[PDB]
Amino acid sequence: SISRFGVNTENEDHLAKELEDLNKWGLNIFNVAGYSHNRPLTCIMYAIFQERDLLKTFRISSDTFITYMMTLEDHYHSDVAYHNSLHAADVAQSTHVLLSTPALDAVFTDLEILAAIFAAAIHDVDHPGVSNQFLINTNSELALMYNDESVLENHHLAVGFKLLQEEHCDIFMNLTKKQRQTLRKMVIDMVLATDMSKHMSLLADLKTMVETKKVTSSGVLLLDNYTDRIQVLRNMVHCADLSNPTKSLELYRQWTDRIMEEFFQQGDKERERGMEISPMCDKHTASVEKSQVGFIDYIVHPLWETWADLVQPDAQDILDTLEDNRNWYQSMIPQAPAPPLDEQ
Ligand SMILES: COc1ccc([C@@H]2CNC(=O)C2)cc1OC1CCCC1
Ligand SMILES: [As]
Ligand SMILES: [Mn+2]
Ligand SMILES: [Zn+2]
Repeated sequence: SISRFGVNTENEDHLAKELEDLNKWGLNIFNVAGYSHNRPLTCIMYAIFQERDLLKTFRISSDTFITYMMTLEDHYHSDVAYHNSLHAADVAQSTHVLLSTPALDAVFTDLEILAAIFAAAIHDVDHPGVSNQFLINTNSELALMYNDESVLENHHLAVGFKLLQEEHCDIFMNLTKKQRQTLRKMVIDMVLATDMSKHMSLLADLKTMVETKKVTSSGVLLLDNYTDRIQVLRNMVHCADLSNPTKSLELYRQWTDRIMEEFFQQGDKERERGMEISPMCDKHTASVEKSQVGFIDYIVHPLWETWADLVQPDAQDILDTLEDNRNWYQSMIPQAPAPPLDEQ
């Protein structure tokens, strides 16, 4: 319902144009935020759920869905540069596209689809804009409560599920106990897997799964066991979370400006509190370009190359864009006299 969004017909028309790319990697979530009074997570999630008929399938009224999403979105910190609702909306939409990749057609159940998109939406809720290590070093009550393990990730899950209890917010009210327990188990698994400290582990397990891929005649992956399905799902959400470098440079650059701004803000807090400044959190000694190239070579590319192998050739374009953006940042590093603007 558009009136909940407070959007007039003029901006609704603008939104309709942007949403033409709802099922595409090229969607511009920044534009979506701009035409939705900065409620991109709720807008894109409502769009996704309408698109996939999830509201009908799981009997979620639009009232309950929008009330919960608007409540959840409000728990993302708009003053945090990167980990705000715009990033969550981006991850949810990116996950929405990955679920529809050809190679995974008809592989997942509706509940698993609901679980992955929901996980993407709540995966960074109430993020304070500082790392787990910062919370641990300041003796944060949050770190004490979670025993320094996946502190924020555990917190994101607790908040996401806890908000279901506010007035008219239980979007899972009509799922059976069994369905809720299974969805909850999957969501917890997917959000916990977003902890970067688990990256190498997730990657190894993904590669070791691709080595024994069981594909059908049509080239459609075959995943009969739950264990394999949830491993593909946690890696999928993890890929969406690290999809910024795979988007058009216009979007990627905005994501880079934001993550750097957030790191610098943490660096400011560390300085303010008499703490040593963390790596890449000092604006005066930061190497944005170099950091992005390293980030891609050592983390993003290794991950996407493996995913693209699992769903080949679905992710070829994404792989090309990534490498294209990687080289752009490479030649952008101060002091690089090799076609300084787009390649080797
Ligand atoms: C656009 O870049 C980046 C985008 C996203 C992230 C993190 C991954 N998971 C998150 O939720 C935040 C790091 C980035 O860059 C790194 C390399 C240099 C700074 C940190
Ligand atoms: As909308
Ligand atoms: Mn995170
Ligand atoms: Zn995230």
